[PDB]
Amino acid sequence: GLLKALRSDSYVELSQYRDQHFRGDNEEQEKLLKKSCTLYVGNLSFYTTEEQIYELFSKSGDIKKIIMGLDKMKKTACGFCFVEYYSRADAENAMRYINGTRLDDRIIRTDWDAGFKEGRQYGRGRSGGQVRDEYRQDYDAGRGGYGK
Amino acid sequence: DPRAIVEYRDVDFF
Amino acid sequence: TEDHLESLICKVGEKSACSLESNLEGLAGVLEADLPNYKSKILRLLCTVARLLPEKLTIYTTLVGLLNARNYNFGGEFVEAMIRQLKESLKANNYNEAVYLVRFLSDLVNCHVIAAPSMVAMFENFVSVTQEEDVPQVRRDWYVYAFLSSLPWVGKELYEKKDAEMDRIFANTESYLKRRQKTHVPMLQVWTADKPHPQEEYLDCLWAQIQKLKKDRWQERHILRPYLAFDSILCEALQHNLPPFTPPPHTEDSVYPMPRVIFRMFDYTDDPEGPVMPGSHSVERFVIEENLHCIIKSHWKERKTCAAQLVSYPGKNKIPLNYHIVEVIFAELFQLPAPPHIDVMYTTLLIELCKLQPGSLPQVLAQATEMLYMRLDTMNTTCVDRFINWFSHHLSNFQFRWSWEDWSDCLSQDPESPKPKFVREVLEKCMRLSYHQRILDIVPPTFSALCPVNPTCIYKGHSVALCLAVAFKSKATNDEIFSILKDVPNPNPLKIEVFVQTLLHLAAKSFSHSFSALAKFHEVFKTLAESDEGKLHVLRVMFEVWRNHPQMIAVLVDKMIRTQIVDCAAVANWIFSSELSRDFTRLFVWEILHSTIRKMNKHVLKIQKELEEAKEKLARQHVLEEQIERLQEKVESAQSEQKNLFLVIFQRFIMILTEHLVRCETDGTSVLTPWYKNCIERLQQIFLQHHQIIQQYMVTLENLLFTAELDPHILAVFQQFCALQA
Ligand SMILES: CN1CN([C@@H]2O[C@H](COP(=O)(O)OP(=O)(O)OP(=O)(O)O)[C@@H](O)[C@H]2O)c2nc(N)[nH]c(=O)c21
Repeated sequence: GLLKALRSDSYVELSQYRDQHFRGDNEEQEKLLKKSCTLYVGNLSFYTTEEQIYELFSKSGDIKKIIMGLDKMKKTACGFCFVEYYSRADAENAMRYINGTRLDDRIIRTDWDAGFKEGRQYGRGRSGGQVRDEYRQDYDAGRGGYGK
Repeated sequence: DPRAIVEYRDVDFF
Repeated sequence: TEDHLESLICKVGEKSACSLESNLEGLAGVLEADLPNYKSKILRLLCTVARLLPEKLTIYTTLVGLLNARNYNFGGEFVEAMIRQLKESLKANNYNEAVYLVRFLSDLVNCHVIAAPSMVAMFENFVSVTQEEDVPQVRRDWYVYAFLSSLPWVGKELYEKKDAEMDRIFANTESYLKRRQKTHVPMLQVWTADKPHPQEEYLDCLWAQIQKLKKDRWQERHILRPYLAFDSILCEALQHNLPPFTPPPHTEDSVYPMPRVIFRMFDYTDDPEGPVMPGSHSVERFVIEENLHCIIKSHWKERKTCAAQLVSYPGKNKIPLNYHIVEVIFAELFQLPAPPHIDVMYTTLLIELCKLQPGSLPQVLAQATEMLYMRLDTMNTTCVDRFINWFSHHLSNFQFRWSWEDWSDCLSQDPESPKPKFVREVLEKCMRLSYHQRILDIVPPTFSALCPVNPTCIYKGHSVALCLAVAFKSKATNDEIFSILKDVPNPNPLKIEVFVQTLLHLAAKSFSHSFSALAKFHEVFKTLAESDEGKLHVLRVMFEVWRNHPQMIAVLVDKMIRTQIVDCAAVANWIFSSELSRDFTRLFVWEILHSTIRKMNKHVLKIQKELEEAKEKLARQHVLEEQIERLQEKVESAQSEQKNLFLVIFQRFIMILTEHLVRCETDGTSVLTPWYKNCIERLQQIFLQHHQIIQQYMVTLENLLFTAELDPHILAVFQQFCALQA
């Protein structure tokens, strides 16, 4: 048979994050997350181009679709994106080996997504950008500057 | 970073 | 207690407060207590660790030794279970797992569980596979390999009990290894040069190692043997006889491992300060590298765990572990045909290793990188691509910090040569992960000759292009754009030229804009390029627009194939055409070819699985049977399209390679130019990347393409490919 210790695949397990605008139950969301080929990619620079995202995330497999993360008002890059693969296995490999490495000198984080819909590309922060950029105290040149 | 924050304004058969 | 049993058996051998001897003693006791009503579980769990954890071999053979001593009948049922599992694994073509089971049975002789004459009888039957006729070399190779690779563990114990019988095995083995074919070796070597290290054929090398072990009275200095500590208990333990073993015979369902070539970049002189590195022809070096490979195989998915296990590798004597780790990693990354795991894993594992040993590992890594660069001149092109991709991606994780001036010798050499071409492509790859200006900064001003160009659009029926420009800007429909293309003079290749140039120029801002353009005016593209020569011209124009931005070419060609603007055959011809003649040695060409080939191969696979998902739906239920007749037709049309894509590619290789070889003997020039090295090895690459698919085309390839009429330079590549499963 197999050993549970070797089957261990901690980089592919689900994060604590869930989507609030998701029309559905939590157990209905988890069921989509476990079959998804689609990744949220956090902590990008606003200067990070699709050229760069495509080059890096291509290393785990052939990319179906990159959907850049946009400011709701400005439609400028506000520091995240989505990456869709054709197979689960290729998305799993991104989560295993690209998650927690550098893209444009920033440690980027990946997460399973339940699936892109229209509206999800836009930052849900009050001032248009990501929610993460409104609270924060720190300075961060790639993320705009100070908070808001 | 000496470059601009890019503005993104606006089916597989084989 | 079933969940408890598994974790107890798994945890022994790992980090512990107590010693290893204490834990085995304790576990052997706990397992004997559970024998009354969990004998079935424990037999199966110990068979599983024997098969899946060969890196911890001697820990578990010892554990079985202690259980055999307390309970003879358990040891009997275990050796039975292992023989069942061995035959199970061989029947299923899991020859790589089978070796681990054979080595486990071997080392169980050292624990006084299996009688030494039984293993000599089994190994008699293994080596007798070299006598069988009308069977492939790779079958014989494996049966020898399973024998030879068991000897570091059991070679002493067998030679002392039955040296007469063993000398016959070594005579039969030695005679076989003399008469083996070596046609494959030039295809699998990372470096053709044999200085500073010959890249040896894997059975030749193991032989040399087993000879030196025999010459040193079967004394080896690395393998931890916990059983030696329990010598009192294991002497008195009663042995078992393996049944006589008939090796499952060859069928045309049988699939054996491909031959290998031992990667080699270090000897002891690369680390004079640290412990002395065991030599190429020592069984110490074999057992170290084997276990390190097995650790990666067990933990490849957990990069941080994988690093920890490598760094904490135990041995009887001290070894320069950082050098062995870096070597074993590059041995996998550069393995031919393919690495055992996805390429990018190795980049990350090396980073996690730098994190875990920050005082020493980065220095060893940088030294190795230097040595790889210095030996580029004979490095296979397939491996050079992996080196470029690894190194560029590594640098991108450490702020592109590198002592570039260490490689100044490339600036005075011919730009086509391996070293400056390595540096150009690395910097091109760095730019893609970064941006143009950042790469200009991080290199010395002497290196900005080798830097890539700025990735910009080249925009060019003068009045017709001005009309289309207005129509796109004004949010026009497909009908209107098609209507505007009526007014174009024919020398129709100029309709495509003015359409493609204008649409790509106006969508040149990003990949998403260019992808939105192809989707919006999809119907105009399909009409303009339904002709085969119409497809070829869309690619020719699209190149002339984006020849400064290789990445954009690649992602466009991809979208054009996916939406059927062009087909794989068009892209294949386009790559070997004269428009890409200047850029033929550059990497992006072959990225596009291989990406194209992959889309084709996946298309076949998807149609093939829709077929078996329909046939399995028929079997469960016992109109649907007529859907199966349709899918078998789609498979055959898809497989036909696939075959033709390879036949196109091979034809074009044979043509341009022949065209070079004829002009070289006519003009009296050197054959082995930089351009030829690329081309012959890119042909070789096609075979390596897709050997299992290309095996389906043997009859067509022997009769019509790779025939005796060809220059033996070109035919060698095909005979090499033959050798992988022959
Ligand atoms: C942090 N995010 C953000 N995000 C998605 O990115 C878009 C907007 O980002 P956001 O403004 O951070 O949204 P929100 O999730 O409400 O913020 P947060 O939960 O961090 O307070 C939405 O589609 C949101 O669901 C995410 N999607 C997944 N799958 N995982 C994640 O961790 C995150």
